[PDB]
Amino acid sequence: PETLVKVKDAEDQLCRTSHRPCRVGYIELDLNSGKILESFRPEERFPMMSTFKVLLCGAVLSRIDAGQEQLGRRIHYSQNDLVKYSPVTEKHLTDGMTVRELCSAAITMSDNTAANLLLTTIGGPKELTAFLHNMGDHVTRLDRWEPELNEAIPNDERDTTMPVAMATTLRKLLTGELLTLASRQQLIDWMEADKVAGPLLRSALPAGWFIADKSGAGRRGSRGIIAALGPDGKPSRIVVIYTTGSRKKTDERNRQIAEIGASLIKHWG
Ligand SMILES: [Zn+2]
Repeated sequence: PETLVKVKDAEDQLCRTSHRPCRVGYIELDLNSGKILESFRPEERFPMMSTFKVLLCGAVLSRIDAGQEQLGRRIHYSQNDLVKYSPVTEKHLTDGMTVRELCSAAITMSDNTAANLLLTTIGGPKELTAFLHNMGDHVTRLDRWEPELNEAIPNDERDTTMPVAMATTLRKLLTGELLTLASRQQLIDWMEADKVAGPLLRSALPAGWFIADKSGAGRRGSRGIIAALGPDGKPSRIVVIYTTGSRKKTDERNRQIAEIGASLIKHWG
């Protein structure tokens, strides 16, 4: 209960002053078994924001496994493709970027143009959704491209997941035979190399722990993170935290997620 008491306090704190739909969602799964250890609002919808980028790179790796795509395949793209927050892609207009490099940028740096270019490779948000459905996630859906997918219109289901659907999908991507081991290894390595989630779970993580994660931020207070983490330098659980609707500032939203993290670490067992 203690971490769930903390998630509820977090929600109470982030949503008291919201005067619009506002919630926090949380699940913790055992990575090996898939067992749900604890959850809060497990089947309610939250905007994915940049956490979709892990799923996207999943779809891409699936195509690589099927010999329909190559990690080394180079994409030269246009300035017209560049959208807000493109820290890596805007540096490679001349030389282009490989698929591998685009996934690295989309995951480790949350580069939006990298994500859109990867979406184009698979046929767009509806095709990502078709991929998800095909691997047993009949909940998660991507509908728009970057940046519009972050609109977070209260109770709009476009571009959303559920905590339990995301957690299970992440588990299947990282540990299933859905992907080849080579592909699963690369996916988790991109997540481990995440450079832009410092103020969330990583801020509560003891040294020596493993964490592979992907954060997201969007409109209307939306913020979240998906992670595989564990003590002694290997992952053993999946954690998914989302929130939407809060009017509190970024730093308070980050702090609340970090505190949920500090609690689940404290009560890890
Ligand atoms: Zn379906």
